[PDB]
Amino acid sequence: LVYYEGGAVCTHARSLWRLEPLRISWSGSHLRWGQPLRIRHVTTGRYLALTEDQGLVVVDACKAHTKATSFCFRVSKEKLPKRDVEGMGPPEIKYGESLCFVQHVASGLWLTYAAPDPKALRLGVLKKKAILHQEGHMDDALFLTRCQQEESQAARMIHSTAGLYNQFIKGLDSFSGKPRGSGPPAGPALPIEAVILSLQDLIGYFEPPSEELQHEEKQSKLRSLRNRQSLFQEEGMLSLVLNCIDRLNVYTTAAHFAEYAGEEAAESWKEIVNLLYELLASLIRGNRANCALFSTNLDWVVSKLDRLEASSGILEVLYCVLIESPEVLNIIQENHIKSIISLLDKHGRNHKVLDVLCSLCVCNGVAVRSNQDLITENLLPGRE
Amino acid sequence: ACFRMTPLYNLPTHRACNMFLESYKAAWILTEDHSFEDRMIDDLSKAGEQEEEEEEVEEKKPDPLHQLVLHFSRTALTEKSKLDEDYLYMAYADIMAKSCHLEVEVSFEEKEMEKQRLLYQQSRLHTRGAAEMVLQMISACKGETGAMVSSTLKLGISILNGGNAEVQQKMLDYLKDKKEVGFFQSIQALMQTCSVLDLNAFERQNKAEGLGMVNEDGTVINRQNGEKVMADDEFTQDLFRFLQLLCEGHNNDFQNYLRTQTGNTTTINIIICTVDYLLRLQESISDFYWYYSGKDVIEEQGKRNFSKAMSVAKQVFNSLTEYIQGPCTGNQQSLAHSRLWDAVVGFLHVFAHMMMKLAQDSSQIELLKELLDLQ
Amino acid sequence: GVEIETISPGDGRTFPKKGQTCVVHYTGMLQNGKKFDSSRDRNKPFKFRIGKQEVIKGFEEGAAQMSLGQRAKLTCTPDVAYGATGHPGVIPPNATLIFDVELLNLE
Amino acid sequence: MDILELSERLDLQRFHSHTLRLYRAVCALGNNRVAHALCSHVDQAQLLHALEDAHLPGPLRAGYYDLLISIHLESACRSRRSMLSEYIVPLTPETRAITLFPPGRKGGNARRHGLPGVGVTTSLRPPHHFSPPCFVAALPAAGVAEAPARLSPAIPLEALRDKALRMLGEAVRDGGQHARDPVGGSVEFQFVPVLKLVSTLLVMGIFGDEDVKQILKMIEPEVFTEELEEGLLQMKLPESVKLQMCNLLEYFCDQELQHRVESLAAFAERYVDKLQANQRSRYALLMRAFTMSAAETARRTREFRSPPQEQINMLLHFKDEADEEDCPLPEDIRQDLQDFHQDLLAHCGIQLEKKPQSLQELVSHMVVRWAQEDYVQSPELVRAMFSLLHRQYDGLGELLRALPRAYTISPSSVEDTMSLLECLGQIRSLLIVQMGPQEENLMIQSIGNIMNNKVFYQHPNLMRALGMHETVMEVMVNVLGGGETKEIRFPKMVTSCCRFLCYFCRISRQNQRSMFDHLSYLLENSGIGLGMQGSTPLDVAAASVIDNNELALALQEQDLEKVVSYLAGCGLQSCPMLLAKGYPDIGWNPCGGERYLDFLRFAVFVNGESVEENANVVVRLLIRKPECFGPALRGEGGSGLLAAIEEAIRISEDPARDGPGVPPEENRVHLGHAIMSFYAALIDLLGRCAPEMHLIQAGKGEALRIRAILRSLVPLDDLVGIISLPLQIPTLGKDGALVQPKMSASFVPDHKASMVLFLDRVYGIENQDFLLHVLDVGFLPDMRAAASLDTATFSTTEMALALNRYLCLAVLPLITKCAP
Repeated sequence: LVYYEGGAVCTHARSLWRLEPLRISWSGSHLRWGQPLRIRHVTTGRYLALTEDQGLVVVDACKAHTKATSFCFRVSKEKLPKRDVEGMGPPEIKYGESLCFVQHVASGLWLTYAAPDPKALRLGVLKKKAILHQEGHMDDALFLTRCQQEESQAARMIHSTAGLYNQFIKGLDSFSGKPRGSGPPAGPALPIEAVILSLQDLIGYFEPPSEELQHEEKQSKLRSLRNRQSLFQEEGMLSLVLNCIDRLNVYTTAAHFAEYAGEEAAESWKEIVNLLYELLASLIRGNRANCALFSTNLDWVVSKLDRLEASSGILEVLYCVLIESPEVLNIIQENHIKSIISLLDKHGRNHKVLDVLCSLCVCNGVAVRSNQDLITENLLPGRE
Repeated sequence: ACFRMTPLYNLPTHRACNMFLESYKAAWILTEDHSFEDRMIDDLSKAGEQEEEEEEVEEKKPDPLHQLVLHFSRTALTEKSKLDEDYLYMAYADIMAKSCHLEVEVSFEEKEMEKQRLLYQQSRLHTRGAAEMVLQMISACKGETGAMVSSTLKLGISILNGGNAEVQQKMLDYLKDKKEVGFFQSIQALMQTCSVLDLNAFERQNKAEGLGMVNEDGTVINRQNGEKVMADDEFTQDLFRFLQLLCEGHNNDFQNYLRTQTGNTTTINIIICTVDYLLRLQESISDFYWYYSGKDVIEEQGKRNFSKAMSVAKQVFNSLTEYIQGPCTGNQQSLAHSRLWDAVVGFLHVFAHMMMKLAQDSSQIELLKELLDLQ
Repeated sequence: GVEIETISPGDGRTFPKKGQTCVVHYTGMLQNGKKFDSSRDRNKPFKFRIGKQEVIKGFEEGAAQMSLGQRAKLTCTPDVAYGATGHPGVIPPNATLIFDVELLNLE
Repeated sequence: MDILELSERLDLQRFHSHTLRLYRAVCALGNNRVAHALCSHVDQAQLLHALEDAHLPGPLRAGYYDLLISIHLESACRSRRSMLSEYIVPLTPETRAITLFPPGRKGGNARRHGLPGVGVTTSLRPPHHFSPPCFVAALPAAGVAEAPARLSPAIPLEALRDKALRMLGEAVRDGGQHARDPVGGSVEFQFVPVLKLVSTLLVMGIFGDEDVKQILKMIEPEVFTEELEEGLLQMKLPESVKLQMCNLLEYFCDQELQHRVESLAAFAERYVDKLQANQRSRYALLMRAFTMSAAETARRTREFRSPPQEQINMLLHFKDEADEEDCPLPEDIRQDLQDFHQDLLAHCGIQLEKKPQSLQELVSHMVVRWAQEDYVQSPELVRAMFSLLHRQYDGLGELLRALPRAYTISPSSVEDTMSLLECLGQIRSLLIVQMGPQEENLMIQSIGNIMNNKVFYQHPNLMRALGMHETVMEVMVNVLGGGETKEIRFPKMVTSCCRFLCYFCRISRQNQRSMFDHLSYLLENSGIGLGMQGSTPLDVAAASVIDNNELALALQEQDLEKVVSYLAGCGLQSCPMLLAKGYPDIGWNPCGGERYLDFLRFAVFVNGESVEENANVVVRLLIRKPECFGPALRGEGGSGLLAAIEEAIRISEDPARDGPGVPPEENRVHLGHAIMSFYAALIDLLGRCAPEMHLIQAGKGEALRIRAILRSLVPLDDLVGIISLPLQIPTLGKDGALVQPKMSASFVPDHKASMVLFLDRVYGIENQDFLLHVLDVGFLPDMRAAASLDTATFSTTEMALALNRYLCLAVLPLITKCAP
């Protein structure tokens, strides 16, 4: 369902609609008034249309029959598709100006918000559903504004990203039970190489800028990193990767993973579980929002510290949240502290563990005495 | 209470010393003036006695004054949600600002001396990136008014006195290659926050001075606490003065930049927004006449509110004049397609009745002559 | 409820009773030999007033038992020490204590 | 293994360095309880030996130095550092001895500058507190959050400062040797840890006068000669230690500023005494001037009929010499003042060869030299040096920014001020720590100590100068911001702070304007505090408004509309805490409403007269939103006020719907009474919003309109019925005991007083027939009731006294008005 939503909702990738024309050649030609063209949602891979049961709604690209999907941008509500030109032609529609009314070329109906405002809109956030009205109101004028290329590239990436990992998740839970034994795998072969290559591309895409850069341009790279990471979390893949770890982590070893996914994926098990942890760290690196989201499920990472397949990655993942979120420290209990202390006993003298402990004592200049006393109560008198 | 009020010698020594100190600072220390700003800039501008090796490479390591600008540039280019107040930036920006001007038939042969010395003093600053540092700080204040942005605008004016050609060149080039939107977003936000005349607040102030409040440890007679009308009168003045100095000298290139920014992703028409503010000032000055239209004479605080509102209106008109001189055809069309005419007719209506009312007596000869120069 | 053992004989005839402050250079240690406390690191004798139970009762009773100027060894069980509660962050709960008590002087 | 082996075992060195970082972290920010525990693991002997161990590695050496500072010095240094920003100068003979320059013979204008940090400083600074580290002591019987807070572990400071001076001398001479084996492995590791210790001891004031002399000789010998060994400034040091050098100099510059302020206080002490004596003699001459004068004596006695604030201003007003005629001071006193101004500006170096010959010239020369020698890459170091440079040039500006915090106190109350400064020390130290019950008890005790300190009333100006109202405001802001979505944890100290702020406003008008600048912030923060019961922050807002006309009544219309929107929400939804206690569900909150209405009552009614500007605005805001009045008088579906008062009586008198039905809670909400008090407050608020009588006869259009508006909203007949509504009369029975009702659950005379005020201000009594009409229906039974209950038993009862106040405040003047 499409709405007229305000705030920072529409400055994200969810509000990106592609003006795809019906013309094979010169599809990038400058738009005249009322040129028939489809509308596409890049982040979901679906096309805007009007159907029978629920009206003007976005529909799958496999059912874009060019009748309910085509639309025309008309100058006014007055009753007005010319020939395609082998070039740009006349530049008429401007970015940020040259107001257009979008009307269905087939049904002849105009865009308009749903007039009733229910009790949800009485006090809550003001968002109004769009309905393809027969005649339309007066304030149904629409503006067209530019969008940045790098985020548009991310927008095209985010759909394929969802497709590959969602299909991977669907492949994964297919062998949740049903051990292979000595026969073939549960179903179709998993996209191990495709996923691994995607992981490398995303980790490099989310690599923080190098320290030795000049102070001026580096800040702009920080802004780019924050923006891209914010969009990826806002599109929900921070939860998706958590599902990937949750699905894989219930198997003790690679040989145990071979019993379910097959022997071919046993070798790649260590690599995929590590690279997911680094990708998760890259996603949460330097982000107030992403680090703050792990306060709710803080015990998730803490419960997995004893696993031997990936200790450095998970410890660094834990480190990122603590060094940015002051409120996460308030959630830390006695059990977590003893578990982290147990990491020293079960993994040797790793100096990063002490870094985690140092982060626990103080958040951004404010002391947390509820955790300082627990740390010195459980660690110092032992003398071991 | 006055006749029964206890003499000075009966006060305790500690109590008497307490208000003695605040009177001493208010009457002897605040009144004292110390001229050290120029000597500071002179000291910081000498990259001397380190050239004993005279290396060929000549990387031109910054002199101490340049290090200030570079440090203030990085603290403004760093990414923060809110830009905080730095007392050090307050002091050094004010020192830099008031280390520039240093200022009856004087002849033009010695008149050009002060100008070329002032140009030297501004060159001492803008040759070290101070123009871009000011641009960054304005784009970094995010539209939040305060003493920081006021000191920044003060420095920008002091470095832009007389319409420096190369300073406007550097500022325009830095905007053209950076292509940042936040600068004009801030300019629009600050200008929209500029206060106008308020009848309700003026009436409240009139009741307050009618009551005439006093403190406990002694008494202040007709206390001069901050007026709630035109509190930012000087800030509204020097904001438009800074805008005027940016277009002064018929810089047609920058004049078209204000109307539209081709390089920028989005365009904010400063000229149209300026007209809108002038319209708001027009309404406030109209109703402040209409308050006194029924009355006969203008009181002391009333004429002071005229004087400061009119001085702001004068600065606005001078800035508008600089926007269109040259002539700038783009601005001329923008003014034509704006709501300027409504402000023009409303001001003419005001001017008629001010001149007729104020000419009935010799007590408002000033407020008439400052009226006359405004139209 | 404590066990003492003299290390170096001193007076052997005078006992610390109520009315005079007890001054020692003690050295407490853990059950496993992990030294945690002493006074000679601080380079100052430790003075405490016998009677008002400001110090632990095992130390009090041991000092009361042993004579003046006689270097001694004490042993405080957790039943006469901090025990289950334990000193916070210093002594683990239910720990046996060993003391290299040197009652150097009274007053 | 030997500790020195870690210079090769890099694997162990990094881990143990991080271990020392953790040891600093656990004891960081005044966790003195843990700091005492760490004394067992690392002792005094180890730390002192580790300072002198020259072969220790870099990170380990710095970690041990910073650990020593954290365990023993950081808490005291921090609190003392905060105390250095204020200058409370007592009036003592040692204060009197303070001079701008030492007694010398160089020149009449000024002499050579005295050595910084050398001399006596009488400025009040709390003494440090230390508890010796002991572990053999018995476990305290007191539990957590009740036992006193632990102090910092003790350590010999005279020994520490002598070791520091010796070690620093060793480092300086080794610096001049140009040795290829620096201590710790580098120049930075050789000089940074020791200079941190020196800076901390200097801040704490451990060093003596001779110790300061030795330090000045070490930093710069020839300039600091009072009347190779090369100073620190010629050692071409790296960037990191240059920061510590600046930190040393901003302490010496602070000492110079404090010396100046103390000199001003001493001069003020002398000058007030001689000026008072001259003013006394002049007053005596004025007493005999009437023989040789006439009516023009008003100009001479204008001083003694004018308050001293502008008396001293006139007396001091002779600086520019164009005003000597007005000033009556003799030329000897005038010379005294202008002379002290001359050497004061000479001390600041205004006006009056490579040798700097002073700290002011030396710092500026050094900082400029550092900047021009190389491109400094540390931004913090850049900001540090230019802070020093600005302070050296702007000698008068820093004094002008230090005088508002300056204050003078009586010698007989120094220990009381010393105590309140100690109490404020914990208050400041608790804003950097997460809120806990243990800290809550400590701050509550600190606030109570502020209450019990008599200086808190004696010198409100000093109490304002310290800015306690700020700190107590943010310590609330931490609580309100913390968990504002779920619940405001620890309300016990929240009500203690609110009670303090409310008690703070009533001290003086200036204390009220200090709170006056913080209403819209506080009212905004009061959006979620409604669940909490007691001294809500709304009462603080009201306390900043009560009994003040010019100042307190400048509330913005945005503030008023946002408060009434809160009232609309409270009149639209039930109280969540009421619902949580099992109370029956009614669609509006009376306690929250009545709480807003008493605030709006104070917002519009001051000194017995209504406020014209506030009255119409607030009435317009209520009349836009009919839900504000409650279920009654909503329009359609809004029953009459007589129906609302009747149903409130039945709800209050009949249990199982008046409360939880399961004051025992000491604030036990009774719904019927709360509804009834809401309507009483609404009528009281409208009565206080009524246009004034003197304005009515002027024929003002809006005054007449507003009066007609209130008359149309509230009919007079229902008010007459409410007056005619009976009371619950205490009786004599049940073994003769005092049979009395429950005040917060029964009908009270206060609500009737709220009816009377609306009557005498909005409708009014103009004719005999309607006068006697109300008199025989509602007033006569009540006035008889008060006299009947006035007996040997019931006259002292709470109901009888309620009738006494109720009649004498509102009822009796109305009949006294309508006597003709």
